[PDB]
Amino acid sequence: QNITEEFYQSTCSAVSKGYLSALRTGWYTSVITIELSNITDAKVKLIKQELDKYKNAVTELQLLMQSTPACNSRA
Amino acid sequence: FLGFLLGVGSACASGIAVSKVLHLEGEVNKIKSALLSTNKAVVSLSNGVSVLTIKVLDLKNYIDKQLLPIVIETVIEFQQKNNRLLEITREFSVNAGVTTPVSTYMLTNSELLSLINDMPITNDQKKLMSSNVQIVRQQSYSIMSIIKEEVLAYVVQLPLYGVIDTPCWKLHTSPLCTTNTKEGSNICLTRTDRGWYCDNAGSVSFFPQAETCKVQSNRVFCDTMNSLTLPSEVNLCNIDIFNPKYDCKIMTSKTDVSSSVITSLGAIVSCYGKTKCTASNKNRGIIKTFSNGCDYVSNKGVDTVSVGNTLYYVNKQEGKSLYVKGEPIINFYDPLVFPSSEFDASISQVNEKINQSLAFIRKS
Ligand SMILES: *[C@@H]1O[C@H](CO)[C@@H](O)[C@H](O)[C@H]1NC(C)=O
Repeated sequence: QNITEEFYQSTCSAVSKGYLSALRTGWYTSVITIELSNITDAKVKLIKQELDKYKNAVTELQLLMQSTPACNSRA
Repeated sequence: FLGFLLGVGSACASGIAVSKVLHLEGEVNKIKSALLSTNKAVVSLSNGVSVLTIKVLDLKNYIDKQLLPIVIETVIEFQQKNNRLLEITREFSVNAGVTTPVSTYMLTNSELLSLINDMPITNDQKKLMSSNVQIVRQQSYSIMSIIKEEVLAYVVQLPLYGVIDTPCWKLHTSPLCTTNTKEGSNICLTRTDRGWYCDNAGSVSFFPQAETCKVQSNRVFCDTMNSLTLPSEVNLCNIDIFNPKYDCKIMTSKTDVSSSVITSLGAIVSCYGKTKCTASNKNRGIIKTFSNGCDYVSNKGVDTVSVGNTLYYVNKQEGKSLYVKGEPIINFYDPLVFPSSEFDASISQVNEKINQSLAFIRKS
């Protein structure tokens, strides 16, 4: 029997036995990096619309990086 | 229940420490040269941390190498590679830098499985992490750090399981009340010590809010930060609640209410008053009618448990369950002199309150 259970009629409680731990003790930190480039026809306007998306994205991350974050605290 | 007893801390402070140093002078130039030859390389930091730096998605080797001379077959190819940085930026905008769980855009499944395999950890811990990546993901964090010079860096904090393969047990508790015909006059008692329990380094790591534990098969994935570390004598409360070795946590009330707790291999049923409590099988119908008080039914045969107007589904996990018969503790307590409001108490906090209140009666 892998898993077992016991019901205590006296205390109105049940204990489910036979489980194994996988308790988070600490943390492994790793730096994830992305190598980015610093910079009338229909085929050229689409590549412009997509390069504008790239420029707007990099400009957005430049405003966030300065501010330092937190999960929250006091629970 | 005893979640208010837990201590508090910062879970992000560990990964933010790596983020705050990533803004230090040559730091940015250090990883840039090391990741030129290979996409994955071990890096030593100024603070002194064994950090596995990984170069994922090379935009510089695509924009300057395939879009630079011009400024439909190349727009769709660029859209595909640009999408990942567009979704990562979307995530860091609404989540204010810290994101949990770590998304597929943040780190792919192939990248994650390889990141676990590249770690300097035990051959046993690698498999546990690899087989339950979905749980690893849920437990992980992803913090934004710097953009500084032609490289976007964000710290990915993964979980470590120092305690593995040790025994664990889930304790389910329900209210134990007196069952008299009267409208009131009923005293109640509930074990507040409900939650997950894992044997850990001579002590017992207790998780009072068992909702914070993920269970895949036997494996109980919990975070020590959500635990209270208790002495092994805590398990005595299950075999003998009146033991002198440990003061068993309980709550007292007069709140005579019907409810059901669905355990791993069955269901506890606290049935009080005019409540219809029943255990049923999908085909056969009602196989058991619960009498007033606290009883239990095994999952073997039973498919559903209904208390009043709320139907619960029994867990169909295979396993043997034993009914330990015994006189309900609440009978031993005298209805008068019982402290009927103890929201957070123990077996002694009650017995001492009874000893005190009885003394005023004896002398008069
Ligand atoms: C107080 O309670 C204990 C049992 O917990 C008992 O042995 C003791 O006699 C009681 N005190 C008095 C004054 O009777």
